[PDB]
Amino acid sequence: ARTKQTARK
Amino acid sequence: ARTKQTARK
Amino acid sequence: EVQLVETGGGVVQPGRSLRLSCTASGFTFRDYWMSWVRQAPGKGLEWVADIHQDGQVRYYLDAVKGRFTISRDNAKSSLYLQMNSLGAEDTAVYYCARNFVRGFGWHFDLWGRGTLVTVSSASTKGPSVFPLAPSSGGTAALGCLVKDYFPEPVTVSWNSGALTSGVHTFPAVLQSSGLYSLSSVVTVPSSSLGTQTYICNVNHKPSNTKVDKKVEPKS
Amino acid sequence: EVQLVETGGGVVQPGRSLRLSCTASGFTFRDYWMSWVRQAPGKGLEWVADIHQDGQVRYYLDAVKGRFTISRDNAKSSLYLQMNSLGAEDTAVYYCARNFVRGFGWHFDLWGRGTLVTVSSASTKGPSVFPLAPSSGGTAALGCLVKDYFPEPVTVSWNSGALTSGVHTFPAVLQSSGLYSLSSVVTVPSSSLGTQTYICNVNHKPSNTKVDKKVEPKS
Amino acid sequence: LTQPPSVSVAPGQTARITCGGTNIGDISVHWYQQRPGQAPLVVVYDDSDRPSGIPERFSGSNSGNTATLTISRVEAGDEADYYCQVWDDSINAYVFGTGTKVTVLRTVAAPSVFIFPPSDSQLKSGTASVVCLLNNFYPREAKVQWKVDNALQSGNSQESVTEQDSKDSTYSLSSTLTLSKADYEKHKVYACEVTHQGLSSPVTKSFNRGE
Amino acid sequence: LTQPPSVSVAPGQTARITCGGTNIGDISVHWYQQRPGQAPLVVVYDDSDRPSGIPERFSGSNSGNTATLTISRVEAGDEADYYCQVWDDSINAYVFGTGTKVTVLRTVAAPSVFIFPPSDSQLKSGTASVVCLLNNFYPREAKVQWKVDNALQSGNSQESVTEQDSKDSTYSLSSTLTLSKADYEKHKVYACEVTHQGLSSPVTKSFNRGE
Repeated sequence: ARTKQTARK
Repeated sequence: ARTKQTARK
Repeated sequence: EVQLVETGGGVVQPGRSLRLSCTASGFTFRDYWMSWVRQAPGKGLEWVADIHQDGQVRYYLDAVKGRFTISRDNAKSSLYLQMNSLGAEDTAVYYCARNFVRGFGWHFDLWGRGTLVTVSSASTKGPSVFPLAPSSGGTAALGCLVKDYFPEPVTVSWNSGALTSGVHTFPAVLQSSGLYSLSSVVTVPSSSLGTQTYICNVNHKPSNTKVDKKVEPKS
Repeated sequence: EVQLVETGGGVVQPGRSLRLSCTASGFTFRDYWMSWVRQAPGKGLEWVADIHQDGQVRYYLDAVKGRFTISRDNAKSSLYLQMNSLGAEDTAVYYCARNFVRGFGWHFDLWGRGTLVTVSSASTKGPSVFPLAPSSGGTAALGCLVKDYFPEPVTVSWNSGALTSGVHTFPAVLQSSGLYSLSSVVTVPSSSLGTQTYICNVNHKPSNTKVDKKVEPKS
Repeated sequence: LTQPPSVSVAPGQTARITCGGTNIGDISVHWYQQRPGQAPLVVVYDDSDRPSGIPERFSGSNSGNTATLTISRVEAGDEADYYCQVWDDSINAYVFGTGTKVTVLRTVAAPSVFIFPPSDSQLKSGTASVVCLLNNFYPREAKVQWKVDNALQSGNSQESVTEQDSKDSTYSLSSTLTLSKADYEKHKVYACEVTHQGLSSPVTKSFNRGE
Repeated sequence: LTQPPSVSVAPGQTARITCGGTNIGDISVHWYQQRPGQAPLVVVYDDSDRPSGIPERFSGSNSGNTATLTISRVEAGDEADYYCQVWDDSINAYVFGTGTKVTVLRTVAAPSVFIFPPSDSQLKSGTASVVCLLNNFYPREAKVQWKVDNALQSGNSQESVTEQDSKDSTYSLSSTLTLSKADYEKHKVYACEVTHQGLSSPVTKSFNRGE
């Protein structure tokens, strides 16, 4: 994803 | 916090 | 040299449109996320929009989603904000801001000086400038009275920027006529009243009005 | 001009220590997170450590936590990796890398060419260089045989870098003696054998050995 | 994000400005200083780092539900609004605190009072503005009363007050009496009477129209 | 992160390189190209952007549990190892995929065979190295057999093979026969026999010691 968020389940 | 992670509950 | 400069502010009618431009200098514009941040008169900072380096990924404040469009022209090193369906809640100083994360967190590391957008049904009106002439302990006071303009803002400098010490430019007051009025004063040594020349430089950008006025003792 | 250059590689005894340096040029070093990334011979990239711009916040691969220390000297534009208690699993090319997030995600946007650290009980040994002389269809082959060195690597160029076309420098083979051997060959037009001079330039940095050898037909 | 509207502190002492938000300690917080009419300026970023240029007296911390900007050895130059800021990854938005005005306490200081007659220029338009200036005083509270031929005026003046001066921590104030040219010429003595804690008794500045 | 060890593709056609990891689609993925003996080089970053310099034939996508590097109109120059990479915020680590070698298919091509006698220089040390060179052939599979006075050699040679040539997609190979100087001088005819799909029958290159 093109997103600045860093979390990944 | 000095962290690159972006999540906040 | 490194700087951001907003233009395109001024009065605009409710329901109508206005487009702000931000011109970047001194750095490689296309390397940065760029943003608009606004501040209603006497209120706090409010984030408005982000745009990705390549101009397509964009984020918006909810309250402006659908009415505002952020865009950019890297070849021109320029940021734009297309504002439609404007209302009184959109009246604010609009800041152009550069996005940066150095160590850990994204913030704004470069700001423009901002431009005020006033949403109003009323026509622009430039000010009249009148002298506040000194009465001739060791210190005399003089200034300019900037009267009956609309919308905000007016800026005043003294002797084209040379005179800064002891300058007070007051917040405008809203008169019963619905027009603003402002005074700018400066205290100077009395022993210069006959010697030194005092010119106030008034700028009302919303009406493209610029007035200089020299102030003397009379008799 | 913009570049990272690793030094301090070579052989090191198991249980002993080695310190790598990375010298940055062409950019403002103190503005960037910097990292070490390693690659064991024939294996994949493995992240080793990060260091924050100001040198205190640091992250480590688990397998090196406790034995490795990453540090930096911004005044010297230099990155360091202090490696202790080395074992065979630490044998790898060590890359210096710059951290960057442009739009969305952190990655490495600048790499050094890397330096090979070999953890081994054995002493360094520089190579012997022997000519592979051409036999005098329109094309002749010639080269150099680089024999009996330790540890890796050897580099070979031809005519100080001028000759690049048709060059093949083979992967070293591990000989029964426990030393490496490598050939570098090049095909050239036969009609130059009596005219053009062919010099192989061999560099074995682990033993500070540099040999040039010119190759001819014999008789 | 929640901030106290204001914090005041004596010179040389320490200002603490909090920024409240649930689990704000879990991410990075940055702080902007904004002087009146100026652009925001980063003074602390990434919880506790300082840009070059920024005095070591500015420090930050961030934990639990509260980030804190600390200004040590406060001086007049530190008067400003301060905003904390985070980035919110759940809605892709930058979030600001509501802002905190820092006021520097100083000693009581009496105003210099000046009065200015309407210009000849303005009179030709049928309106007289009489301006009373209170220059560089403290505290901000002041009472200005206009008198015309010793008649106390009411409902025909407006006041403006500067922000705290960035060098001596004082305020200045302008009061404007507005009259039609006709009512202006009907009277002689125009007086500005100033009451203030720096003055042992009221101070009056006046002029006689036509001088 | 999981990658296929290798992908092969014909010139002009399309190579697809996957990168597997749980919910990898939820974050940004970047891709490095690594030529043998060279530093990694970004070819795609932030899922699908290209650095300047990088041909438009390189594209990326990322969704669910799989990011994909796509190389269109493949040419010999695209031979390399490719690594995906993410950053893992839960342990503060950069994470790489295991890497994928891209091989470009081409037509069968016969080796040019050359044989090289030991140098006079090396002989004075008591060891003879005889080198057989197979230059620029395809496919990689080749059989090299040494014969000394027509005796098939065994156990006394080693081979090395280059990576795929970045211009013509061929391989090259060196075989070294190692003998003591004493055993070397005991025999006359040193032969290298090459079997390969580009050759209709085996090719032998040989020399007579002393020429």
